[PDB]
Amino acid sequence: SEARRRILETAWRLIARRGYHNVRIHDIASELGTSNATIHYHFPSKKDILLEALRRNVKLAFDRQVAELHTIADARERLVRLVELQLPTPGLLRDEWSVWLQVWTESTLNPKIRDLYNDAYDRWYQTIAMTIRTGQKQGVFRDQDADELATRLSALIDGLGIQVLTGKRGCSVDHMRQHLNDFIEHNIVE
Amino acid sequence: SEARRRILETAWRLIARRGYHNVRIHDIASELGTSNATIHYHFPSKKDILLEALRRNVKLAFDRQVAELHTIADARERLVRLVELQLPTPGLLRDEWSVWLQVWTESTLNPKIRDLYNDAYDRWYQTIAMTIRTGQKQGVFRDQDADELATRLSALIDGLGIQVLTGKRGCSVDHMRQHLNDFIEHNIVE
Repeated sequence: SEARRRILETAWRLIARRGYHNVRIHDIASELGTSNATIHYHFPSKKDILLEALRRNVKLAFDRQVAELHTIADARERLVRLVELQLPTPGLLRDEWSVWLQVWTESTLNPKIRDLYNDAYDRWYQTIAMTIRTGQKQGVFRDQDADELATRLSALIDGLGIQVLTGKRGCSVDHMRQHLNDFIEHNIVE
Repeated sequence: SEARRRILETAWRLIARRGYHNVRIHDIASELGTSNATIHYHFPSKKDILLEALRRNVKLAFDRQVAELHTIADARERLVRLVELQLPTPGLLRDEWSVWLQVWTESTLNPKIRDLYNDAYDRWYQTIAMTIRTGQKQGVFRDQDADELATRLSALIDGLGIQVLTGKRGCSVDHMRQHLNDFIEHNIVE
């Protein structure tokens, strides 16, 4: 598992930085100083690498979310932190977003990627919805449809993130953060 | 120009349906019954094809927008139609969205794609902003910052579109349309 884990982490990183289609098995092998045969021993097709790259993305976001949110008692504080955790900050999070971008494209083509992207997205979506429901029960959020609110907030997160990743003039992680906090403050908080 | 136009249209379509990286020069050549040499005569590198694919996308959206919006006197009616024109309906528009998705990914890597995507996006963004300003002057829209409103609406459009393209369970062009009209009615209309 030691070697498998390293191969996965390396491939994920290369995907994130160079792009799935520009990454060769040889590039993965070279990066770790191993043979192509060995990369195949663990991942029989290149597609299996993209699949596991998505699986890692799912794992990263959920582990992070568990660790940082369960303890927040206040729903407003919890929702703001949930959003912060999704900002495409330099390093890992920007890398996760590059992989999600690539998954969105592949999903318009490949059923398995699509199914899996849809599994994660619903898990992501339900966390937002539940947090919104928790705040409404707590009386700190307005009583609008939580699923509609969750659809709008997840869509906005995705749209703003694209603008950050692609460099829209004036668009930074910090302007994204400010826009999303404004949305929460003015459209969700009571 | 006859042949160049056909090569471009064909490549754009293949990109849209199969994905840029899965499209070979040979696939373009085969589709038109021509040689690979001839495809290169018009597009010396595969990257030039993706560039022209983006250029076409820009051209498609602006021609469409000009033709359908200049005549709408009412800003609300105009804004709703602007949105309708961006829905990923089956056929051309879905194809345009597949190309935009691919551009977003490539833009996180390639400066020229990025610059050009940023040119178009700002042109797209300004049309929305101006329409919002036109409605505010007309007194039919609320007086909030038009750029903030335009950033939020363009981001939402992008986020919802991804959900339609990737098949989020329950998410159709028609649910996108309804969500965006709700946003306009409740957050922009006075």
